[PDB]
This record gives sequence, C-alpha cells and structure tokens, in this order.
Amino acid sequence: NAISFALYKAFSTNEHDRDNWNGQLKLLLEWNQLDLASDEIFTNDRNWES
Amino acid sequence: KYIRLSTLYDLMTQHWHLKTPNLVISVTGGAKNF
Repeated sequence: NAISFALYKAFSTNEHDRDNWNGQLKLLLEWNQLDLASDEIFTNDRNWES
Repeated sequence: KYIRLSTLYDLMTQHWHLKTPNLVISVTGGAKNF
C-alpha cells in the first residue's frame, strides 16, 4: 500500500496519461489498490467508455 | 409507449392508469458511466 501509492504518483503526474488512463489501471491492477482505483480512476469526471 | 415531443395529464391519467400520490425524480442525464 506504500510502494504502489508512490509508483502511481510518479505515473499520474506525467501529464500525458489523461488519454492513457488505461496505463494507470493496469498499474493499479498489477498491485492491489482497490480504494485508490475506485477514487482516482473510476470517478466519472474522466472520460472512459467501459 | 413512445411519444415524440417538441396538457399532457388528461389523456394519460384518465385513459391509461391511476393518479400519483408521490412523485420522485432522479436527475442523472445520459451519463453512460455510473
């Protein structure tokens, strides 16, 4: 819960993964971060198609 | 029962069904993601 929370921050602040939100999901799926993915990826202000 | 739109109450509450002692409205809009 500390490594993946740190690795996600350096990924999210690259300013090129707004379109590449799919990279942040497979990162949070390689680890086990439910609460982080439910709050910062699946929160409906971003545009995904499901 | 499709109706295209652009009063309403008379043909739909006498010929179709009952009155409405409550009326809830859920405002979501066409958000495909929820």
